[PDB]
Amino acid sequence: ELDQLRQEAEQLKNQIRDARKACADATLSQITNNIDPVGRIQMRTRRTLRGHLAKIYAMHWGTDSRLLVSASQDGKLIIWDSYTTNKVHAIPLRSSWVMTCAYAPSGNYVACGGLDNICSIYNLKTREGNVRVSRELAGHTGYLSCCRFLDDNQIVTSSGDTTCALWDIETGQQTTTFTGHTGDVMSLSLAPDTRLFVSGACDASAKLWDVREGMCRQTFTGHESDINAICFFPNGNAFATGSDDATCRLFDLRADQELMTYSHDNIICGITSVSFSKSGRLLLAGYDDFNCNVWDALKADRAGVLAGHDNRVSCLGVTDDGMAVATGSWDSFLKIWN
Amino acid sequence: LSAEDKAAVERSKMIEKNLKEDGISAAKDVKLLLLGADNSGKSTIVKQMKIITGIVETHFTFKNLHFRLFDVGGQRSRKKWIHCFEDVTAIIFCVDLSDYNRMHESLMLFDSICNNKFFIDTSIILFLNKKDLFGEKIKKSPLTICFPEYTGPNTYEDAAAYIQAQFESKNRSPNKEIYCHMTCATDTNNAQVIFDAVTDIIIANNLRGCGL
Amino acid sequence: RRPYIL
Amino acid sequence: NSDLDVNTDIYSKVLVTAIYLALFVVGTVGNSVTLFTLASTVHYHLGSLALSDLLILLLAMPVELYNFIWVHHPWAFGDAGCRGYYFLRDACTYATALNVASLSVERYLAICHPFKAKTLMSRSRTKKFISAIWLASALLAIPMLFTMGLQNRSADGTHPGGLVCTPIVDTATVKVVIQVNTFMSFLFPMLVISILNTVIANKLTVMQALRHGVLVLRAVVIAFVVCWLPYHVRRLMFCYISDEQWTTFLFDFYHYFYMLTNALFYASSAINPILYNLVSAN
Amino acid sequence: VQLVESGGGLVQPGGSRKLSCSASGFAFSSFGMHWVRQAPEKGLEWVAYISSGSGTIYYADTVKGRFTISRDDPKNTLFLQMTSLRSEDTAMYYCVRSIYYYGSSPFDFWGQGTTLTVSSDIVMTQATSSVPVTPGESVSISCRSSKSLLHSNGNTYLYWFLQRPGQSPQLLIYRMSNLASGVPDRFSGSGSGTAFTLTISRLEAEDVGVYYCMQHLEYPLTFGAGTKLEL
Amino acid sequence: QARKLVEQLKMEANIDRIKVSKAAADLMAYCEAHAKEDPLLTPVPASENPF
Ligand SMILES: COc1ccccc1C1CCN(c2nc(C3(F)CC3)nc3ccc(N(C)CCO)cc23)CC1
Repeated sequence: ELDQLRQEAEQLKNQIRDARKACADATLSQITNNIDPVGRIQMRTRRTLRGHLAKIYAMHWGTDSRLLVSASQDGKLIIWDSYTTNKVHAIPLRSSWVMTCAYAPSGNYVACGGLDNICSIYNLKTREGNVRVSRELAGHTGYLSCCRFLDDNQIVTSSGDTTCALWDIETGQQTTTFTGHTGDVMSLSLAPDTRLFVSGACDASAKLWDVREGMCRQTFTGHESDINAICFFPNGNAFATGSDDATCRLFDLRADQELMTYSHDNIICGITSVSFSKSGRLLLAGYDDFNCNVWDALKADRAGVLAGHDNRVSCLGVTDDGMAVATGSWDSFLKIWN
Repeated sequence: LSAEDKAAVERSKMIEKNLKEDGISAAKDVKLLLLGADNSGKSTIVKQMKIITGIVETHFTFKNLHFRLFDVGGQRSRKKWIHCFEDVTAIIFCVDLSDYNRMHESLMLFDSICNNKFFIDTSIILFLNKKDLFGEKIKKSPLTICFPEYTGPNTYEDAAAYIQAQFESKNRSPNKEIYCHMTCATDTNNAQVIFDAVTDIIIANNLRGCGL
Repeated sequence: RRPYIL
Repeated sequence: NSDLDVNTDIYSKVLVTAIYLALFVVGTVGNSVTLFTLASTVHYHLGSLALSDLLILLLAMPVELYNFIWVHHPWAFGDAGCRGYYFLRDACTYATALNVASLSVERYLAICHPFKAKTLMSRSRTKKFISAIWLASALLAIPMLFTMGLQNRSADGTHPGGLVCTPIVDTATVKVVIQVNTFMSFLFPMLVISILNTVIANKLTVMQALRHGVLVLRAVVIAFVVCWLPYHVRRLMFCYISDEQWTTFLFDFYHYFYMLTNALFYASSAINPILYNLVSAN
Repeated sequence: VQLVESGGGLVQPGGSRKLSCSASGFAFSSFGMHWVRQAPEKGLEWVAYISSGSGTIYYADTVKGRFTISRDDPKNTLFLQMTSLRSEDTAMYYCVRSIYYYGSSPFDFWGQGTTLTVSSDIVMTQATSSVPVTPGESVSISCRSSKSLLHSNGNTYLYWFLQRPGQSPQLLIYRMSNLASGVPDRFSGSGSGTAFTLTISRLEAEDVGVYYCMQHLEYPLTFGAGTKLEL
Repeated sequence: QARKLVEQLKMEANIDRIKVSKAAADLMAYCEAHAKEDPLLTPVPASENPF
């Protein structure tokens, strides 16, 4: 039955491709061509955050749009007050090889991990006056590339072993294991309502997972190389991916297919991070050519360039209120653009 | 600023003070990446190593330097995490000369690390291990069992020179040096070789990129 | 004449 | 007013003027290019030194030609200009001496103690040190503002042509000031440059670009001695030759000697921009 | 978290004594420490402050030049060396910790006091000295200040404390509206510049004592007279 | 093995899809409806800007 199953799988792939083609009545660039362009967007740095002595790998905004957490290879995880550029907390790590970090939506906990293969969760609002490790979540057999909190008790992580997992922080055990990728998983993005998430991997594909059921509902393909960053569109019906093809792509969840490709002939450098503005009109992406481009998400025009870094831009994010964009790079600085 | 903001600033300054102190303490270490074939002997390259599965970090002290050796084996997944070691001062590469079956694999590994975009100018310290077995094995399996494209004596000195030449042939950038050293399983004089190679490496890097 | 220029 | 114009040859005045003009344009171009090219810590020290040479070339070269080679008296800009000129000349000479010694110290630590140098050196310390030497250079040049002045030398109390620049303090003071300037400007940096370059050369010898490196370090020590020694020797002769030892021959000798020693002085600064280029791959 | 006071007792006028607070169960070196005193039948009065790292030291102007405040982090001990003691220095002395960072809650943990017996400022005014209360009642306690406590950074620096009979006071509300950890949601604070209210809904038992207003906008820190609830 | 791939593909084939032009219209409507509240698309005056 092995050949029959292989033929059935190929027939199903053809059926899916034909279904996707049938729905492609028009593309985004043929609909939005009548909308006034956003024009040139010129942003300036308003704050520079200094203190790390090594490459910064991850950065995440809190839900108050004022505090942010960053992690670097010097063994520190630092919580910053973005309005005054004060350091609020500095957490030493047991392993300096940190890939990701996260800031709980309540502001009570932070999390990070990397090569150790352990996701550590730190309790910030503690008695005794000092930040301490609350949990160490072990179970993955590869590096942790991304982790995001759903609530103070649930965290979802992505690993280098091709698996994603939903963890119960208090129990310390995995609750849901998400399998189906072939390559390592590089990025994770939660839906606005926490019910779904999208993961990107080195298979040049992304999968949409149902947090409660554990199954993959959709698989999106189109990139030629590894996908390093995924971000949901603010309304939850679309997401953008960045890859080593020097291309970003906007995918629609309802049409089950790619809607827009963001590329330029003068860009031959990879994409390290993606994000959207509060309204969804601007798409931001960090590149390993030491700058960050701002794209018009509806026309695929380049709206502007942020270019204050001396090394690879490793991370970026946008505040929940849309007031500012923060970036981090391998030059050990963070910058806030507005 | 209010009284609470002044106190917050004082806290921030104490945080910065401790961050600088830790940066200084960490700035005295020499970071070495350790790569090699399975069972190459890399785990015993230095008899003084302490261990303190992901990355296995070992360390030792010698003279007035603190050496931190990172074994990368646990991450059986690599370009996705190798750039974390871009700033290592040197790469130690271990080759087992006795086991012919592990060769070619070790040549592909050497070529891959030598031409990695993040290690194009990072020097390599190449250790050829178990010469005490190779020198006897060669009298029964005279190299051609492993490197059939060889025209030469079936002797210890010439087979060793040929293997070293094969490893050095993978260096395609004039800005990188490869150091070679022959060791025995019972040879304890490895800390001196690493120390001297690192000293020459740091000097060369101080002069190159200085516009010399 | 004891030059004057220093 | 009748004996201050030195009866030098005209052929010599034009010969030396042509020499100074060549040195002026060569040094100006070499230092401008060096400064623009520079615009890790070695690049800050080379910059500082290159700037010092440009200042000495631009602030002092044309004035001496007019005031001491072509028109010996009266001094063109009076006492305020006189004192400012000598202040700038010494502040620049000290800056040169200390930047050369500092570059040799940097290179010494970078090669002979690379592990300590890696943690001892930083961009902020490099900048603070360079500023520290610029300040020390000006501080050591402060005495010229009171040592010199616009003395009127004539048969009578005054004459329109009798105003010249000369020390206006007790000759014992002049002897002390020159002894201090000579020690701090030449012998101290000469000894530290020679010793550190000797050690660096020995370290690189027992080890291409490094052949040029060793030969150039030796050349720097030799060139530094060759260019700077005659200047300080002349100034000491000025300060210690007594009235009864001066003759017409010695007077003319002194003037011609001065013209040559200054040509060498400006040559030193014109030579450094070339040295940075000769050895560098770029 | 524990703070234990020592020293104190009966001293003759003109003498000197050292008070000492032993801290346990917390990262003492990360907290600033305050001394607060309460005259036998009066309200609370601030005495002294040491910031973390001993960078900043402040004193009340009634003790300035006579008292020295110090700390010894390796032994987690705070000291107050008092000289030229006067009869007005008789009081219960409390050691209070505070930590300052964005979102922090200073003056949260107060220790037990020690009893010492001797043989420009913003004025806080309590609306009333005593409010009879009945359990199951809504009680509103209010204060006024001589100067607005609303700063340009948007924060209002008003604190509410409750001192139950026989106990050291505890923090109820910080920055005019932020309920302290461990305090039930029965308490609520509100106000505007110069005018503040504390509302207690569904008053319960062990909810009776003296309520104090404190401003923390600028040193010296001042307290109101205190409003007593009774059943 | 192969059965897992076949079942997952069958689950992905049986999905109700909409037209691309409708999804595009919805994205445009979202962007226009919220354009006035985006501080980056429409710069915020200094008296309002927290940075
Ligand atoms: C102490 O050496 C002196 C003293 C006076 C004037 C010039 C020099 C040297 C400076 C330039 N140089 C260098 N020497 C070395 C040595 F290693 C031999 C000491 N390394 C260098 C490295 C870089 C560099 N640059 C010009 C970089 C700017 O693009 C120059 C040198 C040779 C002469």
